[PDB]
Amino acid sequence: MTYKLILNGKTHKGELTTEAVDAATAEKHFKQHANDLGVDGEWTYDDATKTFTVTE
Ligand SMILES: [Mg+2]
Repeated sequence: MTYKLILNGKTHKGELTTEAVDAATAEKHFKQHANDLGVDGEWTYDDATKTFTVTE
């Protein structure tokens, strides 16, 4: 399924998507992307919209 990440960081803003079998797997994909960008914040997940948010 397609999951989304809302980047709501100090310098990085925007949204990324990933393809994943489940929410836990998507979270791993998004953590890798976030780490790549140096984004380091508070994570939440909403299953109704399959959307993660990371806020710095
Ligand atoms: Mg499970």
